[PDB]
Amino acid sequence: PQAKYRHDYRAPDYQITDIDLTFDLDAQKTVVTAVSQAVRHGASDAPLRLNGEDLKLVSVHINDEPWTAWKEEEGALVISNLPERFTLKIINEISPAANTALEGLYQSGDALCTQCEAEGFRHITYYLDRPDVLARFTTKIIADKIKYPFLLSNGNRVAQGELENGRHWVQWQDPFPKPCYLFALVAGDFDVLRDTFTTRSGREVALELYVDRGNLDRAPWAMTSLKNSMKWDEERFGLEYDLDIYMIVAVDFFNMGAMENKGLNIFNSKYVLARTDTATDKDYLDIERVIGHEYFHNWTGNRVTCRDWFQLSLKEGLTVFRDQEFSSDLGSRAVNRINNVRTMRGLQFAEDASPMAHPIRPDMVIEMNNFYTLTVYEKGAEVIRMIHTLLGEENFQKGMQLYFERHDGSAATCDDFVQAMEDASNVDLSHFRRWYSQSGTPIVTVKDDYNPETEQYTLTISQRTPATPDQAEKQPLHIPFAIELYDNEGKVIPLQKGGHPVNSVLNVTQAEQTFVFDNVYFQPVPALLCEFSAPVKLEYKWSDQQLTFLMRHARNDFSRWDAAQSLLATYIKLNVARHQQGQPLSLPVHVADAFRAVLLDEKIDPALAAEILTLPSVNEMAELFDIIDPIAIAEVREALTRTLATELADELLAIYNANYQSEYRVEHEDIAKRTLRNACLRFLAFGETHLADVLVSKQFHEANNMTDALAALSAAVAAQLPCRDALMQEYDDKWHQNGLVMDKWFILQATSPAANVLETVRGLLQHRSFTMSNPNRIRSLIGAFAGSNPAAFHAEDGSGYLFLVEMLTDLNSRNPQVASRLIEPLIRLKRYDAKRQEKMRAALEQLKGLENLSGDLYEKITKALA
Ligand code: NA
Ligand code: NA
Ligand code: NA
Ligand SMILES: [Zn+2]
Repeated sequence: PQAKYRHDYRAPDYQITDIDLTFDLDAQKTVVTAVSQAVRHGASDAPLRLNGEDLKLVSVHINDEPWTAWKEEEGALVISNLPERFTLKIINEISPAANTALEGLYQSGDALCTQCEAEGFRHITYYLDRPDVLARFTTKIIADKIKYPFLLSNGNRVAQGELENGRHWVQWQDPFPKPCYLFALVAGDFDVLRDTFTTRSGREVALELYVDRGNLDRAPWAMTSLKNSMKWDEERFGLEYDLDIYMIVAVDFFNMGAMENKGLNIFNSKYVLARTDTATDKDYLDIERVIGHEYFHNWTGNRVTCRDWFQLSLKEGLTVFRDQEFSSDLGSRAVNRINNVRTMRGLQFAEDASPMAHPIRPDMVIEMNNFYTLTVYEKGAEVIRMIHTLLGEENFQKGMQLYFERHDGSAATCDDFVQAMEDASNVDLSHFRRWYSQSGTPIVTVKDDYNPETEQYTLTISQRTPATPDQAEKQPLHIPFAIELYDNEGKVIPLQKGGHPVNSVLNVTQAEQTFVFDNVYFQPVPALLCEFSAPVKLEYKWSDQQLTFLMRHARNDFSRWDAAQSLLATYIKLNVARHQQGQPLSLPVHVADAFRAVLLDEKIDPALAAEILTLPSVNEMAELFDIIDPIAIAEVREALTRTLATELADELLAIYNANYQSEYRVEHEDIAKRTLRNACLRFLAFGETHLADVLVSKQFHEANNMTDALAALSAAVAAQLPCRDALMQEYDDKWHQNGLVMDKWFILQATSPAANVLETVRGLLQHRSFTMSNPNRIRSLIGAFAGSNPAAFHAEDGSGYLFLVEMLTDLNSRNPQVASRLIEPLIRLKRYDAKRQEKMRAALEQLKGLENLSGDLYEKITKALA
């Protein structure tokens, strides 16, 4: 598989301006006729090179002349000796029922549907499958009326008719030119929830949510979230929807989460279907986030698209920033910021320390589906958020407006977006651009000095990014480093120097520099990297009392959570080293007291209390270490939970009972009290056994909503309580027919601390609710075991690696995109001890030798074994 490089981008030799598609649809054999209007822009003698994969070519015509000057080569149809402008007609056949990779046109249950991003349209017809070719599409769909009563594509219906032999057809037209990755087709029988949204200028939009028959009970929250997304994008960004119909189709078999195809988004049903007995608070807020995300791509992705796939973050960093701003404005901004920071420090930092590290704008890709990553998405959004911190909201919105004025209707680059921000705001972002080209996590080290003779506080701040496997050279970044200084009363000290205010976002742009602040009338307790102002590791020699002072006094809720994380980090590291020497948990009394004070503080928002009372996950904990000991981390997390359960037993039960709610509401104040109640339940489950078993079994059986039922079931599995096997069997008997609900139960089986977890997991491959044909089931059972139970995945006998090699041996042929997500825990071998690295290298060598190894896995395995 050869690599492609960003620096090789060149404008295409030919453009296509308009394409009229006809599909004669059938699951075994679909016939595609594609009539494209093409224009040559390159040299007279340059052939037209069309991409195509797994197509049966039937005919090639140029201006209705059967063409003889062409050849097929691997991946391509190369057509020579063309006029400057011409009509290309291709007929070819494809077979949706054979498509187990779920890329192109495929079958989801009884429906046919598409996924074209990134390079899936070349699995449908021969085309210029590159996102700087934008064309106006017309799509005619012909199919059996009984099997496929709804025939959908982008845009508006312009024609429809009935044919003999029980077939019918519909034709769609989308007026906005688009790259082919935004094409979609759906055919099937659905229930349809229909609603309307009127834009602020009065455009009436028909909203249509297509779901499998019988699922209309689970559709209204998605529809509500779509309307909420459309209203928010008008209020915050001034953007209205631009078409007449907005369709969303929920399908069960889908690799990419959801997809922003223009006017016809296709979603995995996990991010659409919810009712209070099947979905948790987190499912409702994930549906809100992902509906919002795909809607926000209408502008940041569709009206302005990407010139090439190395520019993916241009739409994904910006659209993830927009989905986080939407969730944070509608809900709790501090809870959203806290959770996005846990994903950055616990999952994205791990990727930036791995063989797959890349800048948010990659320079080299073998398989572009491997680059839909935590780095391009979540680190990409942190980079957009640093532009917002440097510019402020008003200048950032001026930059958005300039970006659309310049680039509406075109494919643009990351650099174009940064240029628009710099030109609209007059803030220089020339050094800032290095965040697009440099991979790895910067480490920012801070030393401080307070001089009582001069009342000056000095911060000496240094930065470095360690080399990564992809880049030997690293340079300083422009790091926006927000601070606040607190006096002995907890009041913020004004930042000034030389009689002038100093902005609290310091511009850390050198390898080392000093900042001096005057009129600091009391030795300060600093809050550093406020709101996680840059995506960096902070090195500061905190005392325990500075951190518990910030937990009591810091003005932004995020800083009080973050200070609690820094305080825990020191004691997680202490106790992992103790575990390695066979010693039990040690924790100072004053650290348990700081968490007691959070439980008993009547003024703290329950939303913030709940997050301070949610320990860092085992993946967050792993990134505190150079070499990860996953068994020490898992057992220290358990011991820390048991120790706080014992020390805080009476306060945890009081707050558990105080936050009981008889009515269930998907409302943010209620979700905060419930998240705090279930944070208390998690500790109580690890307290005295009989009380724990009673509390947890009562909550499971009395719950009036899935958030509380699943919090009790998860606590029974995590604490291995007596009631666990009965509750787990009750849930299977009640819910085995509902795959989305069973995904929660497979994740609890896969992440169980029980000694026999791998045997249980292997047995669940034969479970009635499991199938290797469905990406959600694969991720919930196999992915959760490898990625979310590292203690079992890294069992010392190597059994977890062998199990993953067997599953990847199947998935490499069936669905290489799902296989490449699942291999990720094996590519992190250099973070583990030598004996685990040996076994993980042997597993990767076994997969490198597979017949018909996919490019998706080849790229990751070769980087891991280098
Ligand atoms: Na809010
Ligand atoms: Na993909
Ligand atoms: Na100091
Ligand atoms: Zn996106």
